Amino acid sequence: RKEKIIILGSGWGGFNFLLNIDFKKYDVTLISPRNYFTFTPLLPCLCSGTLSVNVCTESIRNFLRKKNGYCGNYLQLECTDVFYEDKYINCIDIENNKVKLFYDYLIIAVGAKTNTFNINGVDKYAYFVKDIDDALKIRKKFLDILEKCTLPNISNEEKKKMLHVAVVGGGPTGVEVTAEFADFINKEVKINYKDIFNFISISIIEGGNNLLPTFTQNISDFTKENFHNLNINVLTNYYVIDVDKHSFHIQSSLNKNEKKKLSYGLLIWASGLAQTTLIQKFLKTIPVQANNAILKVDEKLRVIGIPSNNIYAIGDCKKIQPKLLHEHTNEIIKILTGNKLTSEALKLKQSELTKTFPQLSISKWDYEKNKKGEMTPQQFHDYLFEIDKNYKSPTPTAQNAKQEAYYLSNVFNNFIHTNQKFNIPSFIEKWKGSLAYIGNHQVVADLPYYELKGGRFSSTFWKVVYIQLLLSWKSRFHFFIDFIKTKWYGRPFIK
Amino acid sequence: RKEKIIILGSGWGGFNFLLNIDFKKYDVTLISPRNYFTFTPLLPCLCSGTLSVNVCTESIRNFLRKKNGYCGNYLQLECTDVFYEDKYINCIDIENNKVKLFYDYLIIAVGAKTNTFNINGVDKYAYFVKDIDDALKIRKKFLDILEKCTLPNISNEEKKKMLHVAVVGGGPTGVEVTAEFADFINKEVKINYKDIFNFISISIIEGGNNLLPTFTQNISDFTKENFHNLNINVLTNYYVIDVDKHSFHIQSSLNKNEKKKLSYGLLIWASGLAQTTLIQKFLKTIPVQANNAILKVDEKLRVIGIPSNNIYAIGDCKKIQPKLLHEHTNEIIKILTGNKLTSEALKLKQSELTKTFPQLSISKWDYEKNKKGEMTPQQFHDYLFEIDKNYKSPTPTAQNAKQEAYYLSNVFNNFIHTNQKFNIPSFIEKWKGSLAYIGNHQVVADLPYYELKGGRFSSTFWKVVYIQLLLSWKSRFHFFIDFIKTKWYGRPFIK
Ligand SMILES: Cc1cc2nc3c(=O)[nH]c(=O)nc-3n(C[C@H](O)[C@H](O)[C@H](O)COP(=O)(O)OP(=O)(O)OC[C@H]3O[C@@H](n4cnc5c(N)ncnc54)[C@H](O)[C@@H]3O)c2cc1C
Ligand SMILES: Cc1cc2nc3c(=O)[nH]c(=O)nc-3n(C[C@H](O)[C@H](O)[C@H](O)COP(=O)(O)OP(=O)(O)OC[C@H]3O[C@@H](n4cnc5c(N)ncnc54)[C@H](O)[C@@H]3O)c2cc1C
Ligand SMILES: Cc1c(-c2ccc(Cc3ccc(OC(F)(F)F)cc3)cc2)[nH]c2cccc(F)c2c1=O
Ligand SMILES: Cc1c(-c2ccc(Cc3ccc(OC(F)(F)F)cc3)cc2)[nH]c2cccc(F)c2c1=O
Ligand SMILES: Cc1c(-c2ccc(Cc3ccc(OC(F)(F)F)cc3)cc2)[nH]c2cccc(F)c2c1=O
Ligand SMILES: Cc1c(-c2ccc(Cc3ccc(OC(F)(F)F)cc3)cc2)[nH]c2cccc(F)c2c1=O
Ligand SMILES: COCCOCCOCCOc1ccc(C(C)(C)CC(C)(C)C)cc1
Ligand SMILES: COCCOCCOCCOc1ccc(C(C)(C)CC(C)(C)C)cc1
Ligand SMILES: COCCOCCOCCOc1ccc(C(C)(C)CC(C)(C)C)cc1
Ligand SMILES: COCCOCCOCCOc1ccc(C(C)(C)CC(C)(C)C)cc1
Ligand SMILES: [Mg+2]
Ligand SMILES: [Mg+2]
Ligand SMILES: [Mg+2]
Ligand SMILES: [Mg+2]
Ligand SMILES: [Mg+2]
Ligand SMILES: [Mg+2]
Ligand SMILES: [Mg+2]
Ligand SMILES: [Mg+2]
Repeated sequence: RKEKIIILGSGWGGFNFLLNIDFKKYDVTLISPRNYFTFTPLLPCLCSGTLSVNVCTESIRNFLRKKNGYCGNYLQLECTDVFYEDKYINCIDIENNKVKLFYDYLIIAVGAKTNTFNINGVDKYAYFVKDIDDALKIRKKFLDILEKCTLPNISNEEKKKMLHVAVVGGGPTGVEVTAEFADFINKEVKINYKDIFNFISISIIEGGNNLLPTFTQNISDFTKENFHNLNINVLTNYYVIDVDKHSFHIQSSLNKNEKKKLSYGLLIWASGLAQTTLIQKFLKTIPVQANNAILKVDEKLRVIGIPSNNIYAIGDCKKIQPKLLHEHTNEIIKILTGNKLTSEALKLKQSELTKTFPQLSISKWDYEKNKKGEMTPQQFHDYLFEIDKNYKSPTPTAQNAKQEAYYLSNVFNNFIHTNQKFNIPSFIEKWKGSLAYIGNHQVVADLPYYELKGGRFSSTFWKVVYIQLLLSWKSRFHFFIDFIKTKWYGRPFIK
Repeated sequence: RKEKIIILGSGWGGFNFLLNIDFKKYDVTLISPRNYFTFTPLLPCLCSGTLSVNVCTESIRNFLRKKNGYCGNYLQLECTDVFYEDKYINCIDIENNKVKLFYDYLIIAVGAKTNTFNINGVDKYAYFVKDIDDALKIRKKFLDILEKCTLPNISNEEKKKMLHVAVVGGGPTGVEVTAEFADFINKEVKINYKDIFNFISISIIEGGNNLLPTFTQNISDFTKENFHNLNINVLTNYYVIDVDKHSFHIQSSLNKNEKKKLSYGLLIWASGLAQTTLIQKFLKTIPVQANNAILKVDEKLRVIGIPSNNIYAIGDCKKIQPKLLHEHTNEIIKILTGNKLTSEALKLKQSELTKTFPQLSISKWDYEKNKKGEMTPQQFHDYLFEIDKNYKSPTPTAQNAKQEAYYLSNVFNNFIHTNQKFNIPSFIEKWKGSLAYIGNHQVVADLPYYELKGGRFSSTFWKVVYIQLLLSWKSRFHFFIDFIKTKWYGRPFIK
């Protein structure tokens, strides 16, 4: 008669929650239509065949039996509805049979889905890069085109059109997918398809001026330079406005009147999140959240507007709306001991108060750039209000989904139904840095305190980092073997 | 201006011909809708996940550039018609575009296709085991059923029906597929799906009394016994007469009035060859062969009824009809040493005459069991006629397709258009033995001079043999890694 936790989703949030939740203390069931976890950062490597599926996945059932002897459960179902008042969910199986399941706690970790921005033709003609199947269909399509263009029944003009790969999105995924194809094209493809090599082209399309815009400006410049040197067409300051079967249209970001029509053989849509239908439907059943576009949780990751406080959400499907500083001005004033309401006084209690208000974190509020002398209570109120307003929810990353999962599973293991049940601290994420592979052995990294901008050892750095991020020795084994395989025998052409 | 050889098929015949044909001497194009070679003997290992696709395939384009600097070509096309008088073929691409190609020599190696014996429902409901895609669909279906039966919305009786795997055919493929699933079920499946393990069953269905009927009787008995000990249902002396969506019917071979209806979740059809449509159509355009069921070639592998003798066929798509001894009686009599026509006299010239008549081979004619005293010329004629009649074409195996490919490519390299062009010997195959994996570490082997019947080292023997039969170091690399992988981390569930 253990308390029942249902986890929705087998992704970065759901799977890492499963990995850490105590199966002895709780009865845990994970529910997802996907019976494996996907190591998403390595998906671009799958498009070119640099790494294989064994590196990029984990089967959920392999992690249901922990060392202590207590077990979790897994069900291959898609959740369609949540009924928070009666504490059950409705699911369907692959045959649309309905399943009803009761819970004591619900962890919503259903992620997000691809977003076409309703641009005509994108869903019909473009390839997304969101999961294992996506990457493999992309790889297979490219391989198919190479074989098709080796046939005698096609002209050089038609080849140039068919062998043009266009990647839409200048963020890390678009960049890495482009880099991986450029390497593949320049190495194995050049060797095995020498007669059509010269007709192959790649373009990357990005609305802003910078590839990798969330990295540093020096990294962006170096990335565009590396792409130029690789003869990739860098179409920064352009965005897609229409997609047809054999061509698409782009629009200048600098001149609204300038458009271009481009022929293509493979169109890859590397960008865009939208909310799952489950989340859209769930929102409308919570009065307080009825017209939200995204699920809001509080600073403890509890879904807002649930009287029972027994539904949580983590990862890409949620945004945090923390307890407001300015609704607790007087309490905070008393807490301040340096009696003189200054920003420095507040910062002096920031260790204690961040346990309640994550927006006070030095990672969330720049105290040095927002210093304030002595304030009246009303002015202090207004200041707290600015800190509230400034709070940024965790970015939609694997990094944050993983940290939230560990935080929350630890809360269930060591705080809930124990004498620390009222000492639960708020969630505050830690940025660990970002990495990107940008072609021809060059890796860039934007880390706390370091930037990496290519060089002979940058690819070594990437391997050292990722082998430690993999979640099993099996995957690490494959990670190592795949690089040996690729070095000695090259990328595979089997499709 | 080099002479053009077109090879049809990328299989055991076609690919091994490609591996050995001199690209300097000829202009070689291989044509096949499959741009990889399939190492068919390891396909059962793929069904259970014991080995991966990288062990079982070779990409054709990897072998087009030989060390000399001379190259072959490959085109992804399906051949639809041969026009032997005008020395060209018609092909289609994957989009049904027609391609016309001329040749100086044509090597037909298109193999065979699956045969349902027109039994109602097998093409609709059964899974075949002939190529990479077949094996993977079988694996995926089995994995899908396991997940479906873990759902709460299904009774135990429905589970027993759904988790029944039936394999039709008691030859090596059927036996090996059954053994691989039995191992998978008893190991990884038992561990990951403990709650439904007890509902899983496997049956193998075979018309004759023996599993592995082409092996020795001791091997057949040991195999049936090993299957019993693994609680596999061995349905020898039964054959399938009808297949429906959820059940099939079998018929006793020993009592025509006894039938049984059996429920099943996965039905695997491991047996049956039929001729390709291409061969069926080609036959009707050759007057002398117009009503044949299979393509006949002479002792030098030349298709019969082609005035230009420039079409050859090898592998499963052909049968050899050698030059008849009895149509050359007087010539043979003169060749014989002494004046007395005895079977021993014939056997004394058997080395020389076997270069012309493969049916005189000691591997084809038992001289000791057909000893003959002094014969009159007419009696000798009748004796020769018996040898002609006794000749058996090479069995449809990878071993024979490979040997035919090496024989014929060597004929092109070293006999055709050289001063040995009239010293071309007939094709005579060499039996090297057979191997089968029969479950729970047990390997059997029927070899010249040895039989292997399981034991601790039989699996080691299997590995030693197969790693030497693989056609590249890449595949051998994967062969070794896969066994390490499977030992340390188990077979994968990713699908
Ligand atoms: C190509 C690519 C590269 C990336 N690289 C990085 C990187 O380098 N660094 C980084 O920090 N982040 C990276 N990310 C981001 C990271 O993948 C996401 O932020 C992360 O997936 C979020 O985790 P999640 O658990 O919220 O969603 P997901 O990991 O997507 O998991 C969602 C799960 O919910 C399941 N699900 C969906 N609907 C339902 C339903 N109705 N009922 C039950 N289950 C359902 C899905 O099958 C899936 O298992 C990358 C993403 C992509 C696509
Ligand atoms: C599961 C399994 C296990 C086996 N195990 C063994 C074993 O242990 N030992 C053994 O000796 N034999 C074994 N065999 C038999 C062996 O696979 C066959 O005898 C062998 O494949 C015959 O070689 P082939 O070249 O004639 O045909 P295949 O190897 O089948 O090749 C035929 C090729 O022709 C291509 N093709 C088909 N139609 C056309 C067309 N119209 N135009 C152009 N190309 C075309 C096909 O795509 C294929 O590439 C096994 C077979 C199977 C199915
Ligand atoms: C091995 C291999 C494959 C692969 C595996 C299995 C198949 C199965 C398959 C399915 C259908 C087929 O019918 C048809 F002929 F139609 F394609 C053929 C094969 C195809 C490709 N992908 C990879 C993808 C990324 C990186 C990799 F390292 C690999 C890799 O190393
Ligand atoms: C090594 C290396 C490679 C790689 C693979 C193929 C090539 C092929 C290639 C590219 C450019 C070429 O023109 C030339 F070399 F002339 F510049 C020629 C071949 C180059 C690099 N990918 C990686 C991808 C991700 C993470 C990594 F750690 C690596 C990595 O460590
Ligand atoms: C790794 C791996 C796989 C495998 C590879 C790629 C996929 C790709 C895939 C395609 C579609 C998907 O969407 C869906 F989930 F819907 F199926 C998911 C994955 C699936 C399985 N087969 C194997 C088969 C035999 C032996 C093996 F060792 C493997 C193996 O080691
Ligand atoms: C080793 C080995 C195996 C193998 C794989 C899994 C098991 C799992 C297993 C099966 C039955 C079990 O209950 C019992 F032990 F009772 F039999 C327990 C585990 C057993 C053998 N297949 C092979 C397949 C082909 C070629 C080979 F060379 C091997 C081989 O060398
Ligand atoms: C785990 O979340 C998945 C997100 O993957 C993003 C890749 O970014 C990696 C940067 O984060 C780090 C930081 C430090 C490290 C350690 C300390 C483990 C490795 C080291 C020594 C290379 C810095 C690893 C990864
Ligand atoms: C069962 O748990 C597996 C998941 O482990 C999660 C934490 O892993 C962090 C450490 O991971 C590694 C990975 C590789 C290595 C090796 C041995 C390859 C050495 C290295 C990374 C220093 C080069 C060391 C530690
Ligand atoms: C030639 O490839 C055709 C496919 O054959 C697959 C079945 O193999 C059956 C075994 O026949 C052989 C072939 C070679 C060998 C060698 C000589 C390579 C192995 C050895 C040294 C262990 C006896 C043994 C048995
Ligand atoms: C480029 O060559 C690839 C094709 O090779 C065909 C001929 O191969 C026959 C010998 O093959 C092997 C395979 C493995 C080995 C090793 C080194 C693994 C030793 C072994 C088989 C004795 C265990 C030796 C010879
Ligand atoms: Mg998740
Ligand atoms: Mg995931
Ligand atoms: Mg998501
Ligand atoms: Mg989520
Ligand atoms: Mg062939
Ligand atoms: Mg083959
Ligand atoms: Mg065949
Ligand atoms: Mg053939």
